[PDB]
Amino acid sequence: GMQIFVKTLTGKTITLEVEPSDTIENVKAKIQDKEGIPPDQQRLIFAGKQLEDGRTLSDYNIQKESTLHLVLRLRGG
Repeated sequence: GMQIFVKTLTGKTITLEVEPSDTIENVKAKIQDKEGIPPDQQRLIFAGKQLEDGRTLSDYNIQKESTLHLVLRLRGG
């Protein structure tokens, strides 16, 4: 298997499934087709490095059971 885990700032943890040949650009389509939330105000960070659109799942050497941080977008300030 190849299950992954994502942690948020609200102390919430979610699990998702994907492939190593999957690209951050393609994986986005799946999220939009489910929620439709545009990654315009969302910033993904991992290992102190900001996930670039030119980065791939396997290219990041993300092993199984990996934990990624999820930032939130505040409105008003």
